Amino acid sequence: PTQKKKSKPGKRMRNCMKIENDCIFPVMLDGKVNGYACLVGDKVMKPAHVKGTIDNPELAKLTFKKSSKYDLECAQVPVCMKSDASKFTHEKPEGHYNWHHGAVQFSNGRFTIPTGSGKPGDSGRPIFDNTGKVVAIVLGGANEGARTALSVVTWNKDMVTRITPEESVEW
Amino acid sequence: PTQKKKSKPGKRMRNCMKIENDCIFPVMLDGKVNGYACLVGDKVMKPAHVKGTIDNPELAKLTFKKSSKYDLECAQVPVCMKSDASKFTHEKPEGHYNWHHGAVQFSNGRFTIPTGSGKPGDSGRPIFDNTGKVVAIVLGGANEGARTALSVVTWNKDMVTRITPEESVEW
Repeated sequence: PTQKKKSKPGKRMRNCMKIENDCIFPVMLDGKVNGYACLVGDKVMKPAHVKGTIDNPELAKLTFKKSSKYDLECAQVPVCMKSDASKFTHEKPEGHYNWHHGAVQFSNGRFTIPTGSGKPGDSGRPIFDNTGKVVAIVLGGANEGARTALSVVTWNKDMVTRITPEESVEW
Repeated sequence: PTQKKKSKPGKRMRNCMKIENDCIFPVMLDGKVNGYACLVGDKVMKPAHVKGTIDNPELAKLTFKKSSKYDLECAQVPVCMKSDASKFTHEKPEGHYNWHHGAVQFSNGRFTIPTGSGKPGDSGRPIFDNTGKVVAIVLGGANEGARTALSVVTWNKDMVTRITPEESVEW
């Protein structure tokens, strides 16, 4: 083409370029990482497949009010804690292309990655935008032999939590 | 001889430490290491100075039913795990020349090693063969003068409980 300015990166010597979250916290049961937690929205949309493994005991006892008609926990936590985790949600932008892997399409009410990318121990990872807003949580999936369908709880601006496939397993 | 005229070819890392192969796991009682466990037999035989056994957090909670009359434990874990532990016993093969340090001397019908057992937790170290198979558990010892003769409980085909050289010193 013809270029009359340069404003692309191209003057950097940077050690890091890492986007994948590290604002997460592993959560223990029998000394094994049985999931990954973070504190995303105004009332915290996490424990839902990672409520059976607990978080920490001190935390477990305070938080837990739930809607077990959805098998979801919600209840706010201090603003200081949320600052040192993930950020709140209040919308659904489609900036998400990161979760673990390089492309989750949202179409037809299911998040899909290619088949055989999805495997166990990927349960609890958030699907994150570029700003770190979590629009949906991976609870499990099923190999469909073309795609891997992902199971999620959501909380957006239209919600509809527990938007899941009808032949998914909870790993 | 048939096959190679050397045991093994050039490697920078040996599969073994010398001839021993470590696989032992510490077992706690009031914060202190009063033994080691590593699953021997048919219904499991370690405690003789300990109560409670730790080889994995998942296993410990699952296993514990007991017959408190010698301190006998009952339970059997998955076969994958069991292989990696110690081998069963009912019979006496000859090979025992390790329990800790691999130069255990056979003299006067007894196995003795030089001092170096005066630290706690030499009351539940196993006596394993050259490759390994545990017929018996080191219960204690007695100093002959600068050396330690060993007291043992066994479950081979020679029976006898509480083999004393002089007395049985539990550290």
